[PDB]
Amino acid sequence: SGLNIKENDLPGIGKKFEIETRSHEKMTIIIHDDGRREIYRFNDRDPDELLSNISLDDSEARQIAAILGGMVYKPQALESIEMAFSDLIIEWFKVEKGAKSIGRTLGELDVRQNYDVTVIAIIKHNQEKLLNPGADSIIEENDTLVLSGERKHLKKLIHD
Amino acid sequence: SGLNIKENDLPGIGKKFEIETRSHEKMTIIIHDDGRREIYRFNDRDPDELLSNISLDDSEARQIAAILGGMVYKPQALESIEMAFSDLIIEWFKVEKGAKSIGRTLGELDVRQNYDVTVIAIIKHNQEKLLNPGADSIIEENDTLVLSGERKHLKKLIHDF
Ligand SMILES: Nc1ncnc2c1ncn2[C@@H]1O[C@@H]2COP(=O)(O)O[C@H]3[C@@H](O)[C@H](n4cnc5c(N)ncnc54)O[C@@H]3COP(=O)(O)O[C@H]2[C@H]1O
Ligand SMILES: [Ca+2]
Repeated sequence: SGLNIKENDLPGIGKKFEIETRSHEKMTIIIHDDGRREIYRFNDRDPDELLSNISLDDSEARQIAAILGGMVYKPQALESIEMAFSDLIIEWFKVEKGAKSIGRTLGELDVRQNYDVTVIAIIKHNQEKLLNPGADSIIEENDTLVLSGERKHLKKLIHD
Repeated sequence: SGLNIKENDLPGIGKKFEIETRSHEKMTIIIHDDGRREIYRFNDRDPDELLSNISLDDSEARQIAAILGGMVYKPQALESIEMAFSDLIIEWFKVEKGAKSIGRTLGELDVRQNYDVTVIAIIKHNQEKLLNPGADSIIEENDTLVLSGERKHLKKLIHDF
């Protein structure tokens, strides 16, 4: 369930992350300051044996990271997640029928000001994602809100 | 970009993404509705030859993605990026000497309202990072603002403040 990750500075070059999974599999990610990533996969039992490696530019790396991280397709069973080494909880809430928010804006609800919750995205029924909504974003039926904040504050906002 | 991506539905399982790089390297990511991911790497000249594979749970996939995506260590030389699967831009902007925004709050500057730019993080001179700042976060002398928005809007904000 829990990763082991060893990080080391590569002075003037970038950083190195050596990851070991629950499955007993090893991956090393080198991030260069110019944006290039190199990934190496090693034999579990014999880490001197390289299994595969790949180079990626900054754009490629971020696209793959968005897919892997559930930013393109979100696993349907996960309703909330908790960041490692953090209390920050991200929660996906679908506005039901007859919620008081329906038809009202982020500014009118004053979500961040009055609840300390940040709406980081809005998923429409047509499934397009609006990133960083602002005060004038209207909340509608069946829209999914992507909320970031502390659990206490999230419960409060949802309850209201 | 530089990536050929194909997405297909896997009924009762989740989704499959087949990715091919600019340099013609290929991987397949399976994303389960239960949170599990598997990643497969294949020979670029023979898609049926498996080079390696790895199995991950949701928390692991998210941590690895954050490393891969530059959210743990940022490549130092990058000043801005075109966001993945978006037309939005992310820019790192260092507030320097005599900048008129210094000592003023995001509320008072009213950045998102007036410039349609979202400050998504603030990184102080000492590399400490504040995620999703609010109206009461104060802009200070050597801060780096992590800005998100459209090209035209970013240019006006930087020019004005
Ligand atoms: N991270 C950031 N980056 C750039 N500028 C920032 C910012 N945080 C706050 N501001 C600026 O401060 C003003 C006051 O924000 P506040 O959170 O008090 O009051 C907000 C908040 O209660 C609500 N709101 C707007 N967008 C929101 C979102 N994405 N999530 C949650 N609440 C939001 O609407 C009110 C008015 O927002 P508006 O944008 O007109 O005005 C905002 C915005 O111009
Ligand atoms: Ca208000």
